Parts: sequence; structure tokens; C-alpha cells
Amino acid sequence: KDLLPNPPKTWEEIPALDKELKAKGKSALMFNLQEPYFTWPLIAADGGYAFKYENGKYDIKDVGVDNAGAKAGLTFLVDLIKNKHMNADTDYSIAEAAFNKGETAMTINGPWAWSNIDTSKVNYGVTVLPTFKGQPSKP
Amino acid sequence: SELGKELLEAARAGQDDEVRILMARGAEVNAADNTGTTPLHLAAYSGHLEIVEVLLKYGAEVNAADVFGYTPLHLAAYWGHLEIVEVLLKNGADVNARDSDGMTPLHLAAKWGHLEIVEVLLRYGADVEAQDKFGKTPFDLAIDNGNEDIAEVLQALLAINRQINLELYASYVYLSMSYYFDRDDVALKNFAKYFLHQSHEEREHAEKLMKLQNQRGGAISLQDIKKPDCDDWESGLNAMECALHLEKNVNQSLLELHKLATDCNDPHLCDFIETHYLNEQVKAIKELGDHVTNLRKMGAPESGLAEYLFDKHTLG
Amino acid sequence: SELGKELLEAARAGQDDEVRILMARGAEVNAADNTGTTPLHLAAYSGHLEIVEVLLKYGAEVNAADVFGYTPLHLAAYWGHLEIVEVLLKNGADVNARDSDGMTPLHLAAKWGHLEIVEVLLRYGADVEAQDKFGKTPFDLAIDNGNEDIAEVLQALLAINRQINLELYASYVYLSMSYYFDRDDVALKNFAKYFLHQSHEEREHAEKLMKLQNQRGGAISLQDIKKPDCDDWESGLNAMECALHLEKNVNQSLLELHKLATDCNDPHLCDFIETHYLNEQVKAIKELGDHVTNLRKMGAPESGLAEYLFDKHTLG
Amino acid sequence: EVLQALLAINRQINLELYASYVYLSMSYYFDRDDVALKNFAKYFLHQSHEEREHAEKLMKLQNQRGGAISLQDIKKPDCDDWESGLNAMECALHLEKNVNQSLLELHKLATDCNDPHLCDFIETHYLNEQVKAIKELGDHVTNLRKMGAPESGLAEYLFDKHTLG
Repeated sequence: KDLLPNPPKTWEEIPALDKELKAKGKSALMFNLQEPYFTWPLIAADGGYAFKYENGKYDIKDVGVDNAGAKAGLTFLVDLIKNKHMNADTDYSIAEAAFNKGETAMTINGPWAWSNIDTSKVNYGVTVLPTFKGQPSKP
Repeated sequence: SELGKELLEAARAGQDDEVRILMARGAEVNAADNTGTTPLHLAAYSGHLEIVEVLLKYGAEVNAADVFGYTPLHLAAYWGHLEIVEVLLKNGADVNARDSDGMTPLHLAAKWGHLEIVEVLLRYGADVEAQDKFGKTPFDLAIDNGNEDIAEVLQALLAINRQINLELYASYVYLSMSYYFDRDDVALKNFAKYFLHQSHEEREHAEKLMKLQNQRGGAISLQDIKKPDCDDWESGLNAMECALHLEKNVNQSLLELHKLATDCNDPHLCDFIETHYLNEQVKAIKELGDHVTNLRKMGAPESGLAEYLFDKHTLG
Repeated sequence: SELGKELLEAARAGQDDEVRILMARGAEVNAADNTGTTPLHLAAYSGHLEIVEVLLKYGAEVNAADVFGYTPLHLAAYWGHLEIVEVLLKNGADVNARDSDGMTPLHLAAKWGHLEIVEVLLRYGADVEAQDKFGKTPFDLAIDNGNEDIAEVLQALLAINRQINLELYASYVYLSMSYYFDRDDVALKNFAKYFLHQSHEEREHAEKLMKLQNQRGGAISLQDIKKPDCDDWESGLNAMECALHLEKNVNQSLLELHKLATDCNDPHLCDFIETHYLNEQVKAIKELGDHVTNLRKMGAPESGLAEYLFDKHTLG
Repeated sequence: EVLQALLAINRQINLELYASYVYLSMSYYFDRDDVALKNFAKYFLHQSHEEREHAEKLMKLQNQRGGAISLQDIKKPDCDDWESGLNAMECALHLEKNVNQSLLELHKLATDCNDPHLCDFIETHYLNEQVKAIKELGDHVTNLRKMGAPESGLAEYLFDKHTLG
């Protein structure tokens, strides 16, 4: 809450604000890039979906990754990594440890790390992930 | 790379003392990682000029492309670091380097709204007409993101360069016309003399525009001069009518240039145009219309006596 | 076509009286058969000028293509009929008409060895560089069939036109160089003055070659003038070295032109070249080499005091 | 509109009178016995008198329109001691750029007030002279920097002789 009093609601805002944090010696977003479990909200927000799931049945022939939404999400990922907003070799440990120090301002996490941030005593808040191109994230 | 990652950490962190000691130990400067990121890349991304300076003192590569195509100039133009852009250009950085998207550094600086970077890039010969994979010029990226002064600069520069090329074109048409009229089957000496005079006047017009562009600090950029539409004109009347059509086209482009200069709030350009160009065009159009109506009244082209006597009495 | 085949028989047979009576009865002149052969086609193939003249008097089509692409001009050039070639060109026949093979009438006249047809076709603007489906120019068809004088004419014409374009190119390089040297960050006025002088001298050289070509009865043919290699020269030394390289190239092409003129037994062209061009090139190369060695001895480009003082004392 | 245009023209008169006094200071710095550069001093005296003429032209214009000239104090230049020929040329360039910027604001104000005579006066007598002066002063600065000044005393002597001579 201290590094950012007003969270953004668009992923398209994340690059620009990152330009601010390098001016303070900070990083905008740092999380585990080594898992699809973290990245699937963004890439599958606007058209990606793991398996087609209807009426309680998962279609096996309908693995959706060759979609324009998955393309858009992965291009946004390569725009966040090409201009060096984040690092590619980062993972969960460095991310959470730096957020406990308060170096990176944003992170994405489930419940299991909440108490860990309660060890940091950083005045923090929790909110929904930003939407992307109007289509909200899909954890 | 025994000290190469030791250079990568100081490039990420910005310690002039660390890199000074590493150059005292002779650390290698071309330490590429798995994705091509050099110590110069991180030195540019960080924005500390001293590590960049000493890296270039020990011979780091200025045009090292990564797996995405970015050079240090690209990243420097993205993040808006003026001095390192200047010293990269001073050390032979390629100003028209394309990335994977075909986006030059000028595309980036116009997309993000950095004026001084745009101007320093224009000084070193950045291409105004470079298109990316979507067919976007930097002018398009500047209007799409609301950087109106960048778009003004980019539009005025292109318009003056096109007017220079158009004045050079018209001189070559008059050269063609002049040497048509002294062929041994077109024996009209005063027609040829008249059109050689016009050729040299248009050469002077183009040189005046070049001098003006140098006084303002803009960048002259020359293109091909295309060949005239005919090698064979047909008569004195037909060539006079083609010359009238030509000067009307030139006048129309000058009026568009004046309207563009008035939108950009440039009174000096407006006064330059209306003092040296707009009255000469009116005079030339009046004189060429005079010649056309007199030649038509005398009975040309189907009277060979008419063009001979026009040659003697009007052009003589 | 009630009298159209009645025109076809007289066109095959050549009766001025028959076609005079058929035009007294108002016979149609555009009688096309199943393969496109008009009465004008047979009138041209036969070689009687009177039937062609009256067919054009009644408005026959001059550019009627058959199913193979031939016009009356093609057939006239094949069979070597000079007067009908002349009057077809006089009535607006397209001189660069391609057949199914892409062969222009000039291809045919060069392949068969008709000099006067070749010359009349060159007077009206026939393309020397037209290639057929095999990539053959008329020069190639003339050397393959032993028509050496045709090939001589075709080679000399192309060489003089290329020298005209090369002199026009060099003037534009000097214009670029001159306006580089009065940018506000390159403040050398006498360099700029020197290169403007060279620009105008090269314009004069090109105009002299154009006047010579008009005195001989040859056909000037202009092409595009391409942009110089740089917009940004780097110093006075570098521009002087580029100018030396340029003038050496021009001298080499002039020597090739002289050797070609000596093979063609043209003493007037040889004396023209060695009187107006070969000594000026030697003088220019000597002067530019002088400038380069003096600038290198003074310590340029890495001495800014050297170029300032060279500007004052040598070019002043 | 009347009240704004009047104030703007009076401020431009005072600004032209200010620039003449800076050039006077610069000129008499360059003939001190420890700064013995005669052609620098001659150059800056010429500029001083030209700026006096610019101010007098604006005063004559204001009298033709029926407006009220109102004079203020002329403040002293920022330095008594310039440091070299290069530094004084750079200060003169900065000065003429400031004057040009205020002239452009005056022209925009005149265009809002629908005054074509003032616009043509400004762009005929003032806007092209500023462009010429800025081009010439930038020329002088780059040549002096290339020759090796200020830390080369041979550079300023020879610039004095060959360019300003």
C-alpha cells in the first residue's frame, strides 16, 4: 500500500508504471515464471482455455492453446520480458523474498503465502488481478 | 566469462568502482548470456553513463543484437536516457536498426514521447518513412499516442524534403524540353533557350529550400529524381501546355506546405514561402497562359508559320 | 464486310484503282478476318504505299494487333519497306510495340539487317534496351546475325546516353557534399563553396554531351538520377577522398568511350572526347590528390585546427 | 486585448534595451589588458548598436499606432567577468534564443487580437534577423570548440584573426 496507494485495473498499465519504479530503485512485478500455473491468468484471459469444459465433461480433442487470445497474452508476456520489465530466470522464492523486503511492489499469489507476508509487517493489501483488453484474468 | 557475470551484476546494479576494479583485472566486456544480453545492454537499461563509457573504452560491441533484435540504442530510446543515446550514436551505433518487429529506435521514441531523443536521432539520419510489421511509421505511432509536437516535427520535415525533390524534378523536365527543341527536325532556337532558362531557375529554387533547411537545423534527405514523362514533345503549343500543368502542380504543393506551416505555428516558414515562392508561381502561370493563348490564336500547331513567328517575336 | 474481302483481295494484289472504286462505294476499312489480318496488314506486307496512304486517309487502324501480336509496323520492318515504315510512324504507330515474343520492330530490323529502318525507328524513340522472351536486345540479334554496323550504332548510342546520366549523377553528389558543409555543426564555408562550384561544372559537362548528341543526329534518352550514397559525410578529408574516387570512376568510363569510338572509326568523337574531357579529368585528379595529401599531413581529421586552417588558406 | 498588447510591446522594448547593455559589457571585457582580443570587442560593440536600433524601431511603431510608450529600469548584466571567447559566444546564443522566444509569443498574441499589421511588422523586421543571428552564433560556437578552445590560447587568437578579422 505504501509503494502504490492506488492499484491499476489494466495489465496495459503495468509497463508504464514500471518505468516509475526503476526511478526509485524498485521493480513493478516479480513472480514465478517457471510455472504455467502463474502465467495462465494472463495468457488465457482473452480466448485461451485448457480443455473445452461443458455440461460436466472435458473434451479431450479440444485443447485450446492455438487461439488468438493465447497469442495476445504470450505476446504481452514477451513485451514485458523483452524491454526488461521483469526477468526470465526468476521464480517464486526470489519474488516472495523481495516482496517481503518490499523491493517489488506487485505480486500474484494464493492463500499459502499470506502469513509469510504477515511476517514482513508491510502494510499490504489484496485485490483482484487487472483485466486485459477488457477480458479479465482467469486463474 | 570468469568475471563476465561479475560484470553483469555491476551492470544491473551500477557500481563504477566494481567495473573499475574488474577492468584493473581485465574482465571481458563481451559477456553474452543465453539470450544475448551484454553488460552494455544492462548498462543502457539502467541509465548510468559511466559504466557505458568505460565499456566502450574497453571495446564493447555497440551493435550487439539480442534474440529479440534489440540493441543498447533500442533500450536507451525506450527508457528515455538522452546522454547514453548521444554517446552510443557517437560510437557508431546504427540509427536505423530494426528489431524483430521492424521497429527502429525512432519508432520507440515517438511512441513514448521523448522529444530530445527524437531530435538527436533525426540529426544522425533516422529514417522518417520506416514501417514496422503493421505498416506504421513513427508519425503514426506519435498520433496514436497523443504526442502531437513529435508528429508536427515529423510531418514538416517530410513535407520540406518532398518539396526539394519536386523542385529538382521540374528542372529535369525543362532540360528535356529544351534539348527537344534543338533537334535538327525541330529547329526552334528560342524555345530551347527559354526552357534552359527555366531549368536553371528551378535548380535555384531547390537550392534555396536546401539552404533554409540548413538554417533551421533540420535534416536534408535526398531521393531519386525520376525521368520526365516524354522524350518527344510534339510542338511548341503542347510543350507550353505541359509546362503550365507542371507549374500549377508545384503551386498546389506549395499551398499545402503553407497550410501545414500555419497549423504548426511557424511564422518564419510562412513568410519564407510567401516571400520567395508564392508570387513567382503566380507570375509564371500568368506568363505561360499568355503564351498558350497567343499560340492558339495564331493558328498553331497546324500552322508552321505560327510557331516560327512566335519564336522570332515573343521569345526573341 | 460486304466489300471487306473485296478490300482484302486488292490488298493482297495491289490495285490502286480497285481500292479507289471501293472508297467511291464506301468500303469499310476495318475488315478483320478470323485471325485479325486487316487490309492495312496486307497493304504493309505487300509494299505498295498508295493503298496504305488511302487506307490511312479513310481512317484505318494503325495499331491493330493480330492473334500473334504483329502490327503493320512489325510486318513493314520485317520485309524492309522504308516508306511505309515512315508513314506509319507519321500516323501514330507505336514504335515500342511488342509481339507474342516481346520482339519490337527494332528487334526485327536489327535481326534482318535494314539500316535505314533502324535509323528511322531510333529517331522516333525506339527502346535500345528492350528484351524479348530469351532476354535478347536488338544489339544481341545484330551481333548474332553478323550485322556489325547496326551493332556499332546501337552500342555507341547506349554508351553516350550512359555517360550523360553519369555526368548528371556526379553533379548531385557534389550538391549533397556542398550542403553538408554548411550545417551549423559543420561550419566550413569554403568547403561548401568549393563543392557547389564542382556541382555546376558537372552540369555543364552533361549539357555539352547533350549538345554533341544533337549535332550528330542521335537520340537523347534520359533516365532516373539516383541519390548519393551518403547524406552524412564525416570530415573534409573523407569528402575529398570520396570526390577523388568519383572523378577516377568518371575518367575510366570516358576512356572506355574513347576506345569504343576508335573501334567504330569515328575521329570526330575521339577528338571531342580528348579535347573537352580527358585533360580536365587529369587536372581534377591532380588537384584532389593534392588536397588529400595536404590535409593528411596537417593532421586531419583528428585535428580540428587542420581543417579550419585548410579552409582559410587553400580554399579561401 | 488592448491592455495585454500594450504591456507586451512595452516589455519587448525593455528586453531589447537590456540586450544592448549585455553586449556593451561583453565588448568592454574583451579589451582589458589581460584579455587582449580586439576583434571580439569590435564584434560585440556592433551587436550592442544593432540592438539599440531594434528597440528604437519598436518605439517608432508604438508611436505610429497611437499607443503609450512606458519605460522601465534597465537591469545590469549577469556578469562583469566573462571567461573566454567561447563562453561569451555561448551566452550570446542563449540571449538571442530568449529574445526570439518572446517575439514568437508576441506574434501569437497579435494573431489572437486580429492585428495583421503587427504580425507583418514582426515577421518582416524581426523574425528573420533572429534566425540569421542564431545560425551565425552557433557557427562560431562549433568552430571555436573544434579548434580546441578555451584550453587552447592559440585557438582564440587565430579565430580572432581569421573569422572576426
